[PDB]
Amino acid sequence: RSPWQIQQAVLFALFLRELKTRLGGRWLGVFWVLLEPVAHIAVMTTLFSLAHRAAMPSIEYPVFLITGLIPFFMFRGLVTRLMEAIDSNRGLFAYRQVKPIDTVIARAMLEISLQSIVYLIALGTLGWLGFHFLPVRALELAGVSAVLIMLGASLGLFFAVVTNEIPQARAIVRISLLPLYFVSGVIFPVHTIPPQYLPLLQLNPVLHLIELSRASFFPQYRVLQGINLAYPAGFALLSLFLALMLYRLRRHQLAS
Amino acid sequence: VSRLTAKRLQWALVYLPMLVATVYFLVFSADRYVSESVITVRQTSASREDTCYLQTYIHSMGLLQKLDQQLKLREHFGTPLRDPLFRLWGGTSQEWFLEYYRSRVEVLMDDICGLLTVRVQGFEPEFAQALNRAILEESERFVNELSHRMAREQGQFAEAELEDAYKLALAAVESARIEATRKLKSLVVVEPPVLPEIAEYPRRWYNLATLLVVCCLIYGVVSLVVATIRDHQ
Amino acid sequence: KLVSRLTAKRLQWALVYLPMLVATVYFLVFSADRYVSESVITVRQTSASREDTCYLQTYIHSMGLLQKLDQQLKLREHFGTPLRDPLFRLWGGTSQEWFLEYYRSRVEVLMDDICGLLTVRVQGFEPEFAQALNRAILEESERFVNELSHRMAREQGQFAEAELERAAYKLALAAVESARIEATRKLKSLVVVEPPVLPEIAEYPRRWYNLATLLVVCCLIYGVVSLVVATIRDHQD
Amino acid sequence: LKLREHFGTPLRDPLFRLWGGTSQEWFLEYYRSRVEVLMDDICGLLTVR
Ligand SMILES: CCCCCCCCCCCC(=O)O[C@@H](COC(=O)CCCCCCCCCC)COP(=O)(O)OC[C@H](O)CO[C@@]1(C(=O)O)C[C@H](O)[C@@H](O)[C@H]([C@@H](O)CO)O1
Repeated sequence: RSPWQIQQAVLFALFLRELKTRLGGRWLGVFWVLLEPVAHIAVMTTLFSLAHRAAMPSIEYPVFLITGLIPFFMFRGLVTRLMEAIDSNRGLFAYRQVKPIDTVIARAMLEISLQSIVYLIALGTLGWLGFHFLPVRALELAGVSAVLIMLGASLGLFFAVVTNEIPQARAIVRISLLPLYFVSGVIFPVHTIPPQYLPLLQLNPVLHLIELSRASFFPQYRVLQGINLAYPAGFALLSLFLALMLYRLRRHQLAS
Repeated sequence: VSRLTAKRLQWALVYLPMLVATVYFLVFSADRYVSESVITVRQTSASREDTCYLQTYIHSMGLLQKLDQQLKLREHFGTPLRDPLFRLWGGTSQEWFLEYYRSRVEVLMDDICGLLTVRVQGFEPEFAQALNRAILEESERFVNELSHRMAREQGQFAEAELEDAYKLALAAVESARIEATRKLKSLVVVEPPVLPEIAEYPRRWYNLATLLVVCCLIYGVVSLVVATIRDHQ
Repeated sequence: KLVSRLTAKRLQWALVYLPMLVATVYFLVFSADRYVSESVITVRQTSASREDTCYLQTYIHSMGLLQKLDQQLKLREHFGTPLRDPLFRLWGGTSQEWFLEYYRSRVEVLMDDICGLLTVRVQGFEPEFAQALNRAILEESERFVNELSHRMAREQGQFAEAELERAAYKLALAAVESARIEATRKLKSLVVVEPPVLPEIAEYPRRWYNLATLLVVCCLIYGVVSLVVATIRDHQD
Repeated sequence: LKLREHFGTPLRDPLFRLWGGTSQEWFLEYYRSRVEVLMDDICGLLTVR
């Protein structure tokens, strides 16, 4: 058989396996996945609705939080789930077809599908409640989201390859992921951030991607000076190149 | 699979796009001189709303109509026939003309002090300097006329109303006409438009090196991906 | 066909040592000293004023000030004096935009908004020239902040003259007198906290610092190319 | 200006035309759809397209 057809076979096999293990069997995890964004909205909107109305009166808070959260949740999942991909499937790593790249690709596909479903559900719910839920510019939003996908998957593969040993180091991944929820422009607009903190704030590619996605979503949204797509695109490209090279070096050392 | 050999991959990923790009950037691209001026609007004896008008009047369509009817920008931007990307093709729509003009004239507002900088591109440095000067002059005239219209509309009521009543009527008429004739606000020129020597656009070697790095990275990524795919046997 | 050549020693000598020896022999011998003169000023209205200081911060790096300075002091001839340090000299016949970039890199302006001050640091190959350049910058800055309001005063005086031409009479005469007073008065004065000083030892060629950054950048380059070479070698199995 | 008379002219388009004899509320919604008013926060300029 060709490598391509056996590739579809093995990726379909690990995709259904990963759906089985993540969904709990009885399809109970969908409630958790659906409930985290709405719980985040319910916590988030009860203290800063008035502050946001003072800041940006033309933009509704819930749609702003949908566009700020769901891409960030998708990126966080793409990092976390793919980082710990090798250890979960360790017991079945000797079938001559179950190389780790297939496992990380299957996890990435599963997470992309799940979060895209959640995105569609959230947009439909927002439209059902009388909010604004059609992006004025669609395919630029799709391109920014694709850049986010490439960056997140690349970072996840890089961390999975680098930290095959010393799993304690995985901690300083997820513990470091929690500040990224606050520093990036997810829950509150970065318009209110004082400019003297602005330069270091520009070092976050996720902030650039979130701001560009929001700009492509809403009509007449202003971008800050220094926000661009070139920096996060180059970050994603370099990280993907580094991750692929590092996996190619240590390809044979991820079997036991 | 077996069709995507290494030689074909590098010929189609790093060689051919770079060859096309360097041909375009060295034999076809046209220089674009840039002239920069720095202004602010002051009230002669708060002001953020006054300078916020200029940020959208410069890109407004009426100013574009005035500029073209003055300096004939439509046939100037169509002069360089070698470059097919940064030239303005003849017979294009008015909206495309407005978009092209908005691309050429770039306005930055720095809000920590309300300083507005205008950078104007052109194909001749003298033309860019003249265009910047015309933009500044028309902006000053417009920000004058904005208050002039309100003052003269006040004066029309005063002349329509027209011996204590006569005295107050003539006093109001005098106040209205001194309002409609005065120089209400002036545009302070922190940095007058300059005449550039060389063209800073396009900085060819920067994009050549950056795009060479980009194709090198992309070809490496594709080669590693197809190697990992072909690993399965 | 190539990986049998670039071993560890060859790559180390190619990217970690030879550029580093070149950098050291350039910095310790070929580089030219640059003396720094520093002054500290602010603008207060006679009889906040942050906007005046920001106008000044823009005007220091402006093209017109550079034209006035070079004409007055012949900056181009001075900055082309040392032939020993080209990587920091102003080559003759360069464009006006590169001249602006060189002048902008040679003069540092620091805002301090907590206390409201402007710091001007000027680098020159001789200390007397640096001090003279700083003094010329200060005097032209004061003249500019004078003329900025002088222009508006004259602009109002033009309408005052128009009003006297129209004509009451004593009110017009008083307005014209006030207009010429405004056009002649020293409205704004630039007060100086630290006048420009005469340096003795050059400061900005901090050679050890650039060598320290060169260490880490050459190490990063060496690591990246070593990883690429290892990838190619693995591909050639 | 007879807006209802004008908006019923294009018979080729079946979704972006105003049909005849529709409800007054639907007419108001269609008019709100056509006229776009955007208010900008920083300066207060109102743009009508
Ligand atoms: C790239 C490095 C950057 C460092 C950032 C540090 C900032 C604080 C981080 C919080 C640190 C933290 O952990 O979160 C706290 C609560 O956070 C907050 O509210 C943050 C409030 C404000 C921050 C956001 C504002 C940002 C403003 C601008 C930046 C409880 O989280 P948690 O319940 O998950 O704690 C679980 C432990 O972390 C477990 O880790 C262990 C351990 O302690 O047992 C496990 C194991 O032993 C080993 O793997 C491991 C160790 O040994 C290996 O070094 O430590």
